[PDB]
Amino acid sequence: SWVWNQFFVLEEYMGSDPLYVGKLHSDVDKGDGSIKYILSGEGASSIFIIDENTGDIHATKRLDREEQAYYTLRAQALDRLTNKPVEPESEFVIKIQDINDNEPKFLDGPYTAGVPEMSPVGTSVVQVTATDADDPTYGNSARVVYSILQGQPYFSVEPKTGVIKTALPNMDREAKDQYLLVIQAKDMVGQNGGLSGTTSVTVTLTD
Amino acid sequence: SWVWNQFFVLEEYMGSDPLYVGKLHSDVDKGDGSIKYILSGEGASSIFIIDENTGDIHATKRLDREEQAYYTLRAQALDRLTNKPVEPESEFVIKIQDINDNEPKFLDGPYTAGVPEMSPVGTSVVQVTATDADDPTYGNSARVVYSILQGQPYFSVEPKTGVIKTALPNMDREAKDQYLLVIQAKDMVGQNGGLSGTTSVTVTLTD
Ligand SMILES: [Ca+2]
Ligand SMILES: [Ca+2]
Ligand SMILES: [Ca+2]
Ligand SMILES: [Ca+2]
Ligand SMILES: [Ca+2]
Ligand SMILES: [Ca+2]
Repeated sequence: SWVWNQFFVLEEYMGSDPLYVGKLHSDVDKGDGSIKYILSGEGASSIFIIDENTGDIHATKRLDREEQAYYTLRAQALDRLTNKPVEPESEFVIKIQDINDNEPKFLDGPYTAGVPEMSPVGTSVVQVTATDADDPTYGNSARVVYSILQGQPYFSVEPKTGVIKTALPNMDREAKDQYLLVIQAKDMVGQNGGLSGTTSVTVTLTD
Repeated sequence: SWVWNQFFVLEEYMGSDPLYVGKLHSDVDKGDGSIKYILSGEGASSIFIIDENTGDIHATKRLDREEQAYYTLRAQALDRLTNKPVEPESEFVIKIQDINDNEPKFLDGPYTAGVPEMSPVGTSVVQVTATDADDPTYGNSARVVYSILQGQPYFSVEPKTGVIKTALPNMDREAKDQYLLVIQAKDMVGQNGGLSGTTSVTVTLTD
């Protein structure tokens, strides 16, 4: 079945005029005001208000998707005289639409890892993980690309997975036993304008 | 029935970023990308574009409610592999929301009229009419109030109907047999921020 019972409103609005969310409407409504539209549920009468005559919903404050990403409300349509329902009460969702306002963050960083000296090229060393609190299903605001800022050509990193691998054969611990890498994670899939985060990786060569 | 299959776009958007309209979704969609969402109908694949994977719809150009107020489209959900439907098609509407961007106009102006001299106060002279291309069905963007800018105290105008009337008694043709009035029509029922238009009325005193 098609799912239609959802509205959205953009997060982090800084204007003074309340944002318009949408309109509750019964097709029984003849435009004569005899139906009263009533809002209940999450944020109802506080964050979200309704005009009982027109069904228009507004949001009354700046909203943060990363605080709560959506709200589940209920809609009623009552006859003004009798207060009896003209429609069955229905749930509906108000979705908080994402903007890219969070940087990728390496929450478990910094990293340390060991790898045997003289490992073959392509040996996995460690997987680093940047988390991006934005919406991974809308645009690229939470779609991250990994890169090595400092550490090429000795190591490589898989751009989508954050797995660091050895890149040079025949590393000698006697010559150099430790490497200090800087890894970047950048959203908007690394495109210009993306937000970024970084972490350090200390790689020790083990015998 | 509750009406949930209606999206909205505010007219006359001048930003470079395409305006987000909303999201199509079938509850057959398991989030694995096996469904393709497609649009057809008014504005499809030109004015309105869709991300086939996510169902997200954007508007690609500035729209004018006074050019077209509504777009009726069809949603389909297709199997990505076979291109065959996994839902019955469903109609939906994109409503273009009004802004007050048209001023009242006296398209049949200016006016000429006669009224007998020595008439009772409140004698009808002529009815002027301003039209306003904005949306009359809600709000005051096309609801006008009439006023006389030049021509008081000799004449008055009914603020809602535009009927111009004599205001002074014992008007004497021999003393003065022609008056030139300037009439204003202002939308937002004459409130501050309303747009305005004017016309003139040449009134002759008769027997
Ligand atoms: Ca936020
Ligand atoms: Ca982000
Ligand atoms: Ca966000
Ligand atoms: Ca317009
Ligand atoms: Ca207007
Ligand atoms: Ca308009």
